[PDB]
Amino acid sequence: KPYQCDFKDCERRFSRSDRLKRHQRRHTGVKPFQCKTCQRKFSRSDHLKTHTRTHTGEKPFSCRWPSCQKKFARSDELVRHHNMHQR
DNA sequence: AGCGTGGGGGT
DNA sequence: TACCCCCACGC
Ligand SMILES: [Zn+2]
Ligand SMILES: [Zn+2]
Ligand SMILES: [Zn+2]
Repeated sequence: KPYQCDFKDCERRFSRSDRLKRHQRRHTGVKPFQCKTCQRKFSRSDHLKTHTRTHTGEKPFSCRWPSCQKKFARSDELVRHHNMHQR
């Protein structure tokens, strides 16, 4: 982890320079990525992408439990739901 | 529940 | 650099 953060009081280090740069957006508040539907801005392009599904209704991630028809916008929502079917 | 927004991995 | 994500914590 040679890419250290020099912002005041921060101790984080990273293996990649792009991951240090992404991290530093927390300190500066920079939000490079904008939703073309509602104009909200986001720190990260992947989170803009999943945000956009809140407008389109697309729910790609389907429960695989027999006779359950629930679907989800994001993979981790489906992880949480599968965890629940088991208990 | 639905989703904001970190870290970490890959290509 | 640009995207593709999973995992995770939190409200
Ligand atoms: Zn920092
Ligand atoms: Zn939007
Ligand atoms: Zn289900």
